[PDB]
Amino acid sequence: PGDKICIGYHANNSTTQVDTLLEKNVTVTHSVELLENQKEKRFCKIMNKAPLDLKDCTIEGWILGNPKCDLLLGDQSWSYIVERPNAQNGICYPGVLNELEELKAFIGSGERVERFEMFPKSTWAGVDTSRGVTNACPSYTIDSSFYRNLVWIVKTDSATYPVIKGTYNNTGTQPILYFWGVHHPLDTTVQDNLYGSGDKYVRMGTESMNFAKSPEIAARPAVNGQRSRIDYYWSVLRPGETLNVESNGNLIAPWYAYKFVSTNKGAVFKSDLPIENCDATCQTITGVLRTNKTFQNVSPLWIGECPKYVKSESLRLATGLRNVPQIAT
Amino acid sequence: PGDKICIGYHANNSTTQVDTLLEKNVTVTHSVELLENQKEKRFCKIMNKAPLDLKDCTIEGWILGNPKCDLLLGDQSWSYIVERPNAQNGICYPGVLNELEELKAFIGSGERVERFEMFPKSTWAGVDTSRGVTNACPSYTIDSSFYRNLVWIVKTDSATYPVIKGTYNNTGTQPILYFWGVHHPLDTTVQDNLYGSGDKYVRMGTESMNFAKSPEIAARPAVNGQRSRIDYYWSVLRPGETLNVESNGNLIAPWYAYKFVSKKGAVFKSDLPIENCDATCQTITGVLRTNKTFQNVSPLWIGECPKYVKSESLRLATGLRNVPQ
Amino acid sequence: GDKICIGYHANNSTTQVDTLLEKNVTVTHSVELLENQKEKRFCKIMNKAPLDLKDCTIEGWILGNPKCDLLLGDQSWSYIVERPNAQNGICYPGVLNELEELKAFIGSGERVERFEMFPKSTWAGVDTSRGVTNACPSYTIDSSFYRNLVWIVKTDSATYPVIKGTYNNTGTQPILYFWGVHHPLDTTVQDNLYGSGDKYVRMGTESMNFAKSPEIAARPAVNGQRSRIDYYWSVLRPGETLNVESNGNLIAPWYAYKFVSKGAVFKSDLPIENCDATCQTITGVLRTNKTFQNVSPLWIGECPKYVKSESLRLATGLRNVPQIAT
Amino acid sequence: GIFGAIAGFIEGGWTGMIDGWYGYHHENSQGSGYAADRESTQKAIDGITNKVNSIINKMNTQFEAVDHEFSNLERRIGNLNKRMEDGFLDVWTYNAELLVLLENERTLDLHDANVKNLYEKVKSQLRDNANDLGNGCFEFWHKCDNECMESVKNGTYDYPKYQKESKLNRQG
Amino acid sequence: GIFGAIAGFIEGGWTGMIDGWYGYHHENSQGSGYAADRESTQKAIDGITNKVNSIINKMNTQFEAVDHEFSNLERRIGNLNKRMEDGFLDVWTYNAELLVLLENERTLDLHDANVKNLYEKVKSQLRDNANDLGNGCFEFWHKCDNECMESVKNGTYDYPKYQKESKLNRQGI
Amino acid sequence: GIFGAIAGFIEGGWTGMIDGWYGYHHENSQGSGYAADRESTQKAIDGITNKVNSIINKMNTQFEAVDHEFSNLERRIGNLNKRMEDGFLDVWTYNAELLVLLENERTLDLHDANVKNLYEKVKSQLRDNANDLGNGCFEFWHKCDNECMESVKNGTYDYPKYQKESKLNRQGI
Ligand SMILES: CC(=O)N[C@@H]1[C@@H](O[C@@H]2O[C@H](CO)[C@H](O)[C@H](O[C@]3(C(=O)O)C[C@H](O)[C@@H](NC(C)=O)[C@H]([C@H](O)[C@H](O)CO)O3)[C@H]2O)[C@H](O)[C@@H](CO)O[C@H]1O
Ligand SMILES: *[C@@H]1O[C@H](CO)[C@@H](O)[C@H](O)[C@H]1NC(C)=O
Ligand SMILES: *[C@@H]1O[C@H](CO)[C@@H](O)[C@H](O)[C@H]1NC(C)=O
Ligand SMILES: *[C@@H]1O[C@H](CO)[C@@H](O)[C@H](O)[C@H]1NC(C)=O
Ligand SMILES: *[C@@H]1O[C@H](CO)[C@@H](O)[C@H](O)[C@H]1NC(C)=O
Ligand SMILES: *[C@@H]1O[C@H](CO)[C@@H](O)[C@H](O)[C@H]1NC(C)=O
Ligand SMILES: *[C@@H]1O[C@H](CO)[C@@H](O)[C@H](O)[C@H]1NC(C)=O
Repeated sequence: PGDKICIGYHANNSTTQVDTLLEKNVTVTHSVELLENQKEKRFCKIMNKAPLDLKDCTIEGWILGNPKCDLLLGDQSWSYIVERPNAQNGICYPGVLNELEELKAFIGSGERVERFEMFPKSTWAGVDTSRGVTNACPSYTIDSSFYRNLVWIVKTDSATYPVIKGTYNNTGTQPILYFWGVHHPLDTTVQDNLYGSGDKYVRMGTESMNFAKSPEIAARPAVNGQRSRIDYYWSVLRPGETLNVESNGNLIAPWYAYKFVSTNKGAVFKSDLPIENCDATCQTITGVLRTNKTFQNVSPLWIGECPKYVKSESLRLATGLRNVPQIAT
Repeated sequence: PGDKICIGYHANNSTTQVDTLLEKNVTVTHSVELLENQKEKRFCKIMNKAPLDLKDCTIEGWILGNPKCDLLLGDQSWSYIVERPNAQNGICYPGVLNELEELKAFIGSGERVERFEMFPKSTWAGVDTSRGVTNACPSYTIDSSFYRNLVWIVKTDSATYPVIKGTYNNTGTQPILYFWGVHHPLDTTVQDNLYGSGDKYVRMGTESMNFAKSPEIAARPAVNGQRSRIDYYWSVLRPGETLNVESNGNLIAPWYAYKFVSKKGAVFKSDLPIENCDATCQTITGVLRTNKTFQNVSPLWIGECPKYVKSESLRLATGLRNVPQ
Repeated sequence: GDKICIGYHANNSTTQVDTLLEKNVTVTHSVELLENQKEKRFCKIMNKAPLDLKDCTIEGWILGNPKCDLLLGDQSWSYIVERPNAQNGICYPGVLNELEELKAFIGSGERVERFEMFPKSTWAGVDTSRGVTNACPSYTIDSSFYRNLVWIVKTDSATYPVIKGTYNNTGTQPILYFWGVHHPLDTTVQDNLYGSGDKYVRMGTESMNFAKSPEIAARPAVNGQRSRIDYYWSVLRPGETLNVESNGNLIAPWYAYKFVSKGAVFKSDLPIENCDATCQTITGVLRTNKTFQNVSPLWIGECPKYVKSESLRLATGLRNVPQIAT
Repeated sequence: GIFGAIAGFIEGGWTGMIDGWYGYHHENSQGSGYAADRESTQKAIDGITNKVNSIINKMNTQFEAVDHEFSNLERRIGNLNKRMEDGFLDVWTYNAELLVLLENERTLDLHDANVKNLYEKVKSQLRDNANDLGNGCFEFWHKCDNECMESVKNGTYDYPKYQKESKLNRQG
Repeated sequence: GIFGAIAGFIEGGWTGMIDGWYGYHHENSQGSGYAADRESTQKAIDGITNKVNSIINKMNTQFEAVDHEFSNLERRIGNLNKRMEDGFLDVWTYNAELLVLLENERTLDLHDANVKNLYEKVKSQLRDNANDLGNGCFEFWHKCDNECMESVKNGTYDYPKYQKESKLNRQGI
Repeated sequence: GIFGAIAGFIEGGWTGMIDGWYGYHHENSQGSGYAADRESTQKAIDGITNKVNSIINKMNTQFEAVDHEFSNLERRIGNLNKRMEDGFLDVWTYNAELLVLLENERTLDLHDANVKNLYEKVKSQLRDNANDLGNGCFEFWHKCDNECMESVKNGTYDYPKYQKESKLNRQGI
């Protein structure tokens, strides 16, 4: 009949929906999804630095120098660490690595290590070095071996274990991570055989640290065919500090140690996911995110720059309007 | 003169009020209160399961086997624990239960224990086992007794106290919670009397645990007539783990121990009664029976409870502003 | 014809707010809720001055370093100020055990009264006056010791006998006290100062047990010492009793503190001036009525909420669209 | 009120209208009464209901306070625990209380918008056949039957059918 | 503007109207001026003040951080304490920042809604007795008294009283 | 919808109008077609975009969870870590989810207001020169060619110019 002008709004083919406080499942013409739920199930280089693959070895296994862990021996630099859920090679001679959790925390933080001989075997006088071996700690080539960073010191043929002393002065600019031990025989028999007779001790100290232990002798349930135990210990020798070592007997001495470079967050992932020649900006413990989104489905645990973690399945914001296309029929 | 049609809105006898960002005390026709401020002042069953009432015994008294605390001595099943605040029967022979707070947290987890004899008295050779009783641990029936779960081992009438030894191997599927002690005499006289002469040690070991301790003789202030002390200890023997025990004196030995079965655990310290009621949500200050989504009663609870908030009221308007004529 | 028009207020304001929809929006009226300003000084809170440790650290103060004599005796504070560069701490090298826990206990206090717990005559048969060391000079003496401890040594003739002491806490206030164990570098120094043979330090209360013996060995020289002392602290509860027993190597408690329990300990360079505050942050006083602040999360008194925001300006007025005049 | 109808140009509500949130009052030779708009009332009930359930649903999680014990060498982590639990307590208290203040402001406005849109829906049917008084009411320029009133509410009101009669009386 | 009035179909504000947020500009043979609608200026002020006070009140708690030190064997609890404090700090910054953006958006809408509703209150009183110019202005078709100005404002404008003068003018034109 | 336009007195959208959120449909002897109103669409796009960016901005911190290990004398602090991290996870999930529900309700209201504002603008230009057909549609009481159509869309429609023609046609019907 007559000229029309009408006011109205865009519709479209979109079938994407959003919720509001008042209504669910509203189809809108335009929206943006703010939450990411896709990942690549792998470990990539962060800041172009490859992570450290422990492989069969555990963290204990790695830094004490389990003989089977020679693949890892010496210098390492990493953006993060990956320890496999079923690594076999850890502490092979049964005992406690004391303050272990606090050690795992320290290593995570945790950029690079340089291996080096801290106390040469000759440091200790009047004692036998060459007999510190066990069948509880084979290498892949000898049935009886021992940690590459410790010395199991035995009394010599004369049935006296002299007092031994060792000094190391840290003139470097880097903290040094180092390890030592105290042996606890199942027998007084084995005690007499391996070391002297009479009360034994292991004392150590620095400008800020003191340590004193004596052997606690007792028969214990067999582990790796050993009813005896070793107490392992760790510490960090700050720049400009000096270590003094002194033992009557039962010392498992430091031999090799680590110059330790701090970082600069750091992480330790327990996981069986593959490690590959790839780069990432965001690495979760269950995968790489490669995304623009603001929120992440995948994991609360990550190193690098990740979206914020939430339990949501979806976080889609309406940008367009309610979509009311015409029924075409 | 002309007919009229008018548009308008409901009103009603409501005097219920809500607050908004722009205005306080707005009477509204219909509203919903989201916060629950009422409780039943008692402890009820939770999942059709009663709680354990310690009554006169502290948690220490109960699991060490304080002579006054049997009658709690059987097995136990619980949905949560009630320790009465003034309970008087705990550590009877003075000393420290090491890692007490961490032991309270482990017991709090778990729903049930089965008491069993871990080491028969026959375990230790060459040594007396019938004489380890004190006047600091009376039962109700006798003046000198001791913890039912431990044996205070003492020298044989004919000296000396030899190396005693014992092992136990956990073949079950459940963890074992067990206790032991080291006696610390006030004198070398008491030390020589009960134990030999000589350096005394108490050593224990498993696949993953190492213990070693020696007596520390000195006189502490008198507590329950005792200037000596006992250091008590606890641990957990995992399924498949063997415990080795070796001492040549001053051992207060493990006698009975607990098969321990591990949700949300709760140890309530309260004085409220335990009635024969059932409940969905239990808080430390009483039962909440409610559909509301917030509660102002307590942050400590077991079961399914509303979120705790400091608010006095959380009333949402659903209807509209009430302005009746 | 006659006009009637509907409209809205405008003014000369150039103050802007932000909006979910729009960023730099000029409005007629508004309230800033955040405070970014601070007086860079410490003041009294609740009309109570703070305690300035000056050249001394918390350890030096409370163990009684001789160079810390100015702070000796009773003290009432609203908070504590430890200067970062302070050099008077533990003068005779060793570990103060559970140190962080001590620093937190002391921070939760407001007052201490210093008092002799164990008179030197408590320990019979031993020398209580030979002190004394060059690792702990006072300002006037080259060889002194902690004012709250006695380094006990054997009498001119041998030997060091069993020594014993008891203190009963009759009072209503907890007592904070200290002791130590000497760890010589040599068996020689051990033999010279104490007897021969196995030595111990043992102490107990109704609720606490302690036992330690000398760990003899040479450690790196620190203030001229290759020996060490292990320092310890504890708190004797009201009604509790302390027994002490040793045959050698005891650094004995001498003087202790009756202790009266927010609390804070500020490590800072800021001057302490004669003024009053309702709010004190570690970087300054807030004199304000604002709701939020961005100065510091660390404070004492009544402070606004700390947030990382630059500005939190709330629009109260409408959007400002004033008539353009040329 | 913010859309200006409730406690606005419709100065008061109706105790008499019982069956609905929003409604019509009519006067005529046959009588006078109240009647709820069934569709917009239900549409509001559905919305408000969904809002209340969304809020309840979002508020489902609880923070677990525990009351573990701490020894006298654990003042720091004991204090850490307490500050932690009081921190979460403070945040959820803020969230619930502010949400309620905000949501209540908005729910009142929804009701206001709904009343307003009913008025304009009627006004738009009626056109010049009726006179819009100040207060949400319309005085007809013709005789409005009970059929006629019911058609006004239905949305099926016949404007041309009454145009002539209305023009006249509007002229008279 | 969301309701369309402020910086909308009413293009600008009035520096001349200084005793209120919203109001009227009249011109008549007896003069002209700018006068505020008091009732709706006042209600907006009570409302907005309440909003600022409710926000201040709800924001009245503080999370408190601590000076506690940690040893070199307490790296895990020390880091626990840091992540917690950063956590409550981020949560509260967020709450404050977001709330301010959201409330500013809604405060400006409220002002817009109040102008819009004043404009409608007048448009419905006058009907065809006045002519809508643009920009929120009406030109009467009849002589309008100061008293007539007040009757439009106070809401008691008498439409029939001027319906004939107005209609004679309306289309004598 | 709340402003009553979208899916309200205007029943459906236009798949045909492809260059804008809000638009006109016209029909004249010259032709028929769809045209977006550019000014209001562009304003809405800027506003929606600022809002998305604000939300992204304010959400751009993260709580830090950690891989730290705990020993079996550390049940209490291990659980403290667990309850801490879950605690922040719950608070952030709550914020993102509640925010998206609220902003989604408001963003739809915004679109619904612009449509309504666009319709009120046109309605008030046309006055009685056009007849309301119902679904946001106006039928002119006069010939309206393309220039006159553009005129309405631009905000410069000349009601006097056509008021005689419209009145005469109105009487006829
Ligand atoms: C052979 C056997 O089964 N008998 C056990 C007795 O011997 C222990 O048995 C194992 C086999 O599991 C080894 O033969 C142990 O010998 C070593 C070892 O561990 O390899 C031999 C080392 O050269 C020796 N090294 C040093 C530096 O001393 C080492 C250590 O001394 C011990 O590990 C410390 O205990 O032992 C052998 O000790 C065992 O004597 C008896 C008690 O358990 O039980 C027998 O079953
Ligand atoms: C949304 O609606 C669809 C049907 O419209 C339904 O299957 C789904 O459960 C609803 N909830 C979601 C996933 O938003
Ligand atoms: C209001 O209404 C409810 C139900 O109609 C009724 O129970 C109550 O008695 C009434 N209030 C008064 C005035 O008592
Ligand atoms: C523990 O029990 C198992 C099963 O009988 C046995 O193989 C093991 O040897 C026991 N522990 C030891 C080493 O005595
Ligand atoms: C350690 O080496 C540094 C550098 O020469 C020296 O000053 C210091 O005296 C040495 N310390 C010891 C204890 O030998
Ligand atoms: C709708 O209106 C007609 C009058 O036009 C009336 O007769 C009929 O009953 C009404 N239908 C309903 C269901 O409201
Ligand atoms: C409202 O306006 C009329 C006309 O000027 C005036 O007579 C009357 O007094 C006014 N009422 C008031 C001030 O409320």
